[PDB]
Amino acid sequence: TTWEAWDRAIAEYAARIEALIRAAQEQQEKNEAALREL
Amino acid sequence: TTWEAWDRAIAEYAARIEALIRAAQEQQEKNEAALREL
Amino acid sequence: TTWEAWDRAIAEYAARIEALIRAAQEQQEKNEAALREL
Amino acid sequence: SGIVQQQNNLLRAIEAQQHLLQLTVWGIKQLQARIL
Amino acid sequence: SGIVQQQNNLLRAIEAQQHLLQLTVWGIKQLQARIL
Amino acid sequence: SGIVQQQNNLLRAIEAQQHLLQLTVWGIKQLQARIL
Repeated sequence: TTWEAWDRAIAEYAARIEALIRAAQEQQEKNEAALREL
Repeated sequence: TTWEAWDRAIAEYAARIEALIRAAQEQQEKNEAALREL
Repeated sequence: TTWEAWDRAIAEYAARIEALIRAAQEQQEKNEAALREL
Repeated sequence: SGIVQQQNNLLRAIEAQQHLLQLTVWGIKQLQARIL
Repeated sequence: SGIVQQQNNLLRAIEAQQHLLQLTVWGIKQLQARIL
Repeated sequence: SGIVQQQNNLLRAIEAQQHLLQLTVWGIKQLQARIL
């Protein structure tokens, strides 16, 4: 429940979101590719 | 507004979002089932 | 970065996000129609 | 239909989350004002 | 699987974004208590 | 295709919200440093 505990949780979820966004990006590429090969 | 009105609004929007997440989660399960034999 | 830059960055991402939502509301309307048609 | 319906839910979540973001911006500015 | 994975990528991102929002609200509340 | 378009629309909005979120984190940190 401290500020440092806040800094840590923020940094944790920032990293997570970023990795999710990258996965969505590289998977948007793949779906689009496949969809224009269909 | 008051800080109390602010708290209430945040709570309300937060409640709306979590229900949308639970709905989307239930949808996700069903969708993933369907997309086996399809 | 400064408070002045911060204000502008926020106004600029907020307006961007409202345009992306308007465009997703549009594409969703069309998606519900074309799904109904198929 | 379940995909289109869910995309609607994801969209409505994003819409609601923008309001929460707007609200947090107000709180930051308010605390700034208190400091003043 | 590709689009339904992407539905899942998107939902998960929104869930992570919600947790980030809760945390920001927490920060504001912490400040508010110390300032107010 | 409209479904894959929509995944892109949602991703883009999530991306932009995250940038916004990171701006609110910056603001809270500026205030935190002050109260301490």
